[PDB]
Amino acid sequence: MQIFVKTLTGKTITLEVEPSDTIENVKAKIQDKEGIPPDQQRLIFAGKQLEDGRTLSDYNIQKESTLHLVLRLRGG
Amino acid sequence: RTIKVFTTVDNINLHTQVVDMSMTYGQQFGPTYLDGADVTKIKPHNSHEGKTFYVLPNDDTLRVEAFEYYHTTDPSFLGRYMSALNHTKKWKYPQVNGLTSIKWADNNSYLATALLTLQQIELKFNPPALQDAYYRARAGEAANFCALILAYCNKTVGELGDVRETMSYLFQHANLDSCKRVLNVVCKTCGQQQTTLKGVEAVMYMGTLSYEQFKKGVQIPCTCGKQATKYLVQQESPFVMMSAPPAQYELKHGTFTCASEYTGNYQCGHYKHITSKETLYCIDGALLTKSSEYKGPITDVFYKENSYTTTIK
Ligand SMILES: [Cl-]
Ligand SMILES: [Cl-]
Ligand SMILES: [Zn+2]
Repeated sequence: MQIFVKTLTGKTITLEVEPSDTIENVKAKIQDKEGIPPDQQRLIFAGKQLEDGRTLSDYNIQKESTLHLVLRLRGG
Repeated sequence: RTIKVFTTVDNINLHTQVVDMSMTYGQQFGPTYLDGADVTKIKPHNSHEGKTFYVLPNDDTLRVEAFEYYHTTDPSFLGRYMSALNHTKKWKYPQVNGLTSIKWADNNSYLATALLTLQQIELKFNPPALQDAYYRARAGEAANFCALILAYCNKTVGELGDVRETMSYLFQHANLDSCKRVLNVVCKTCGQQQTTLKGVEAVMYMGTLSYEQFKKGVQIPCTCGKQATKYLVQQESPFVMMSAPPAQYELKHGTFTCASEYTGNYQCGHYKHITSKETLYCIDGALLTKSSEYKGPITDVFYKENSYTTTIK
């Protein structure tokens, strides 16, 4: 099934995924397509932060769903 | 030849020990710390008589006490907490109009921003370690609280950090059990979908800084291919944290509790803390600037709540 991922520039990315895919799995698929290291990535579903080691099914993310990709801040 | 010392996991329950002065603490107790310093490979000294040493739990008594005090089973936790403590004891914790801050050192701006925030939102910590260290921190002695935050968030002293991520991990250790959020998503074609979130998920939002905009409605994609409206139906919590990628934002006096300003880029940035009192305060470590207005690159805004119900039918 396909999901969409909106980047900070407004670029939309298509991924192929399965409901049992963990968030880490989705982060690898984005690393594959955009080369962003998974450690920098934060996935958001309609305002809710998706956490590592939960699945798309856990968050009831269905086909044609849109995620937002934001990046961790580096404050010092 | 032997001295008496106390071993502990929590610095509250002390266990009298008689230590063989011809063997290292390590051979006798396992990993051992004295006021943060690792003394595992060190032999007992005269002036150690009567002193308290932290030890890694190596029996069921210390394991139970450790879990009861910290609420974690991570065997790396004590060493990480002790490593951070050696640095945080050297930081300066100035009072800035009645709040404990931190002077800048070791890339600690995200930590100082979190500490200031925690003093302004109603939060009950579950682990006794965080409850005890918080009360000391509020009185100006924040070194143990700062080292605990670094240990719980899996951060090292000097590592760059994210306030939103720090708050999120610490909220896992707070009693937010009864916090509740109800949302409605309305597509003119598909109809209405209501969602209920509880605990940490009920007090966080990433996408807009405006609590008022969340109440009024935000446009999101519906899987049908149209735009739907999402709005807050109900919020039951003592605060909400509204976050967004950093962007120029005007903070209006009396309309929020406090906020995180992030200047820089995704490689390197600096946080300041803005709080609304009799006027707007911008706290930058030890420095305090008072202004009637404030505009800057804001990334988190905290609002006080108790119970909100929408009037949207
Ligand atoms: Cl103990
Ligand atoms: Cl507390
Ligand atoms: Zn629809």
